[PDB]
Amino acid sequence: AVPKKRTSIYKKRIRKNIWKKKGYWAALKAFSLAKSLSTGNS
Amino acid sequence: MKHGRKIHRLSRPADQRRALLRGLTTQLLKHGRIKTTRAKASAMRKYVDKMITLAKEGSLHKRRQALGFIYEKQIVHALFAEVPERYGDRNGGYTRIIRTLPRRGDNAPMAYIELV
Amino acid sequence: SVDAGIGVMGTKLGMMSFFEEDGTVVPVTVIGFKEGNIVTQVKTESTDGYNAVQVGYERLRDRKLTMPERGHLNKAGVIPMRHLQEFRLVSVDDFTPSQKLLFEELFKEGDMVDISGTTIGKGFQGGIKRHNFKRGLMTHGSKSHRALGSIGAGTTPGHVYKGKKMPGRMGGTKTKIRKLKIMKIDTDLRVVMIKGAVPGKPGNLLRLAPAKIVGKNIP
Amino acid sequence: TKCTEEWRQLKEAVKKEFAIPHVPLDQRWMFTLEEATGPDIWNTTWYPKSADHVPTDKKWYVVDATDLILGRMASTIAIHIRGKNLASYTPSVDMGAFVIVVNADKVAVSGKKRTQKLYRRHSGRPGGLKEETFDQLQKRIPERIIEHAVRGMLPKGRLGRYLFNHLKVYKGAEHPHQAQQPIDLPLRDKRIRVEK
RNA sequence: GAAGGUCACGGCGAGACGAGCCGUUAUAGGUGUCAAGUGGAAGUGCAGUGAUGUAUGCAGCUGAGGCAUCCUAACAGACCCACAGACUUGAAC
RNA sequence: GCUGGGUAGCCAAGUGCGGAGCGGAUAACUGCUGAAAGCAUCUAAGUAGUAAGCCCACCCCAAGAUGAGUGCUCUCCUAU
RNA sequence: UCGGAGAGAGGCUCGGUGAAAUAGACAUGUCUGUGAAGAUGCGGACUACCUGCACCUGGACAGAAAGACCCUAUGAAGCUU
RNA sequence: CGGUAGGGGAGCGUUCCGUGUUAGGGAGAAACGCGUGCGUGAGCCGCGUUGGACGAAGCGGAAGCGAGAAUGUCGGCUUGA
RNA sequence: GGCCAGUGAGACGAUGGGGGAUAAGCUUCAUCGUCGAGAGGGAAACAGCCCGGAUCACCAGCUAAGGCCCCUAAAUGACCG
RNA sequence: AGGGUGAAAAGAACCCCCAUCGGGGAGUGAAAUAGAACAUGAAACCGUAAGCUCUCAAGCAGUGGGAGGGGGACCAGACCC
Repeated sequence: AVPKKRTSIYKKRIRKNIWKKKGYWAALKAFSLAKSLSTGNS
Repeated sequence: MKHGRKIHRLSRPADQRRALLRGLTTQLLKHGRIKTTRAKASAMRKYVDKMITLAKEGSLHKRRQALGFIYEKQIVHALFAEVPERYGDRNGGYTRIIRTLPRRGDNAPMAYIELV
Repeated sequence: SVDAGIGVMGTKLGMMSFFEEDGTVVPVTVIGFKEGNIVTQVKTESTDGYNAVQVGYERLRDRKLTMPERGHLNKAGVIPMRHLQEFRLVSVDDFTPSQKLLFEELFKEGDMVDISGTTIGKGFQGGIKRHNFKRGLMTHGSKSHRALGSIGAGTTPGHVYKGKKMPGRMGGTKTKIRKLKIMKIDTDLRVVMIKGAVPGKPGNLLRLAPAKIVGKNIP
Repeated sequence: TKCTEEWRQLKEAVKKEFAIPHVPLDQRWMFTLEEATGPDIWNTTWYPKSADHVPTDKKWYVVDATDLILGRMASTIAIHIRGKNLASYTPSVDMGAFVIVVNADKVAVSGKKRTQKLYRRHSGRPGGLKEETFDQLQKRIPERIIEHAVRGMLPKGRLGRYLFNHLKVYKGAEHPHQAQQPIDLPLRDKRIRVEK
């Protein structure tokens, strides 16, 4: 139901950084597509 | 658990799934190229191809078979006249899926479907 | 571990109703084969710590394999294959590499074979389907229907016991169905006919090896 | 990358060398005072510099455990692993030798311990306590018996684990550590070898 | 750009997502055909005042299954990674 | 909409399979040889039978077993 | 009995927007012992790489409302003779 | 020369007033943040940066004079995410 | 005798008894110890048992209670059972 | 509930990104590390950069001892992280 304390610090950093790494993965994939956009594709 | 079950749902009930596939099929046949999602496109290959196949054997029966589908008389009369000339050689697979850039307001994946 | 003969790889090919001249209707699994069951490597007490024989199965174009596996198979002088499986035996000799395993000659019918293989995958499934739990009432106002009910006891244990049965992934795992009759060995077609059922849909690999009874192994 | 790497490493070497020439470091043997005369080693209690106690320089020992007393051997072993052996002792760091035990399966025990003594491990389950005797376990895996006796005497904690690794128990008589020239272990006790 | 790995691309009897496994010139779809399901279409002929029957016709419609065939999509391509391996002893050409 | 059928999938009421050892040490018990105690006594030396109980064996997992095991094979060029 | 299958709305994944009660500090294991007599924090052992996501609620004497029971106050208020 | 309730003695700071429209101050005050000075402590004392005009002592005086706890109270900002 | 406080819930242990079932970490008195308000060492942890009363500094020394196989300071000391 | 750009609006002509918002040069001014959300600008909370440092650990997070590493444009057995 309810939280007993707060996570407060450092743990919340660890939790957020993985979420930002989701963003990183998307960035890699979007970078990969730009080269595909250059030349061919038929 | 969806083992060996093959049916494109399109997020909908059977009310609206057939309603989608029908209308999309009509518009595609009319214009010749349409922009839609990947799933709405990739599901559509069973019905366009079925109807072009139906337009090979231009007979009283098959026109009514097709005419129950399209809900627009004057498109289905374009086929039967058109098809056997401009598809007589081709043996199945009358449909191409080009694929282009997600839709803005929902990151929805997107595609083109048009006659081959 | 220590297997009662050398096994043989194989592929499941559905089920047949097989008759006999009595008129006994018998259910049966058709088991087909693909290039080989060729012996690959031999392990010893001498060098490797135990006695064993490695056996490939299923031919490929040799681009779909990797350099190391290409080397490992080209050392034995063998067709490109997947699925190297071992057979730890007590018996060691007369299994020298690049020797084909004649399934026809190495079993001889009415044997009772032990077949392993990975089963049908039923995904992440509930307490009922997984561990044969019972469900609660449907009416008489029960807001519990399909669930685990209570998990643990109270403050005394003060925690959930290890290996407490819960919802999880049921299926997609190896299970030896053991002691199964060989009904017919089709010489013509290279197809073994085994009584009953066998893990997985048509396609799966099967490790087909003889009965492993306790008067056959190691006291 | 290459240019800047080589250039950086050429500076790293020079700066390493600049400091190496700033105050120097003995080994043991030695005499009270020297031509270091830096910070007071003499009125401040000794505490080991890592330069001293490196793991290659450590001594070795071998115990043949045949017809011995399990506990009495193990205490001396523990001592020689700790470093209470050595004058240069320090509780915070391991400055003790290694130990190698051989013929662990022929180690002896007094009284009626070969049957009555139980070794228990509890899996960590609502049922599984598994309890087997001294001799029953010795038939299977005799290594543990010595190993378990020794680990109980070593100081449990981050250090206790690290300096446990230094024990090397074995089933049989021969051992593969001839390269290290492990010397024989000295043994304070009268009761240590069995009556026979 | 090593070996290899990760992405992307077509998928799956694998799968909540990751994972696993197959495929990337027989992987999915289509087409052709054949098991199978359902039950004798439409059109026309004939019979009956008519509801209807009846022949053409194990039809017609399906075909999540098997098999065949590159007709369509597997294009385009991207990212990661290498000092032959610190340090000490002892046997060995 | 309501019925009447139903392939694949999934399901059981359907189909297959399973529980096995002249293997080990024991518990109560039954003993053999045998004193202390010239006799007796299953015990103090020694030893044999002897349970769905205990341990191996069956079946699945498993070297994150930091104690990270073992085998076979492949690779170590440069702006790439 | 004794469950099974399927349709929707969720749940799950992706993009957009974006709350809550709670919160001494939290580097927050299991066993038995101890203690204000029922411990993640004290003693001895055992077990245990670091970190997400999906599911589950046994414990944190979980959250919620300065117990509404019980009794106290030379408290309050209704009602009775 | 241990010390809860508790009593007695000795002090430090806070704003404002007398001394004082003092010296000290747009070659940098109040503040704000840092000190390898001092004291038994509350606190004191020098520093050059930010800051941009107020204002130390000493001897005295007066209080809206010292905060971590009030399910305090006002404002800010978290946690759950 | 003047001025001016808190306290008026006590707890355990030894003994002398009462009540109880010569049950209770039970209850009530009488005499004394400790806690309360008392750190440190012994008792694994452990208010109330044993030792001992913490003004402060020292990387000196002697000892009380209790101990000298290892975790963990000191005898794997001695002689007789 | 919600005051304090500057002495003076001198409140930013022109150029660039550019549909806007806003931003950077220019210009004004003692100051624009005074730009209208503008004066001093503490804490919580949110980051960015550098020095060291955690993936066999068990922890009211400190404390005594201190391995190895790093300094401060000021040469210390000193001092700091």
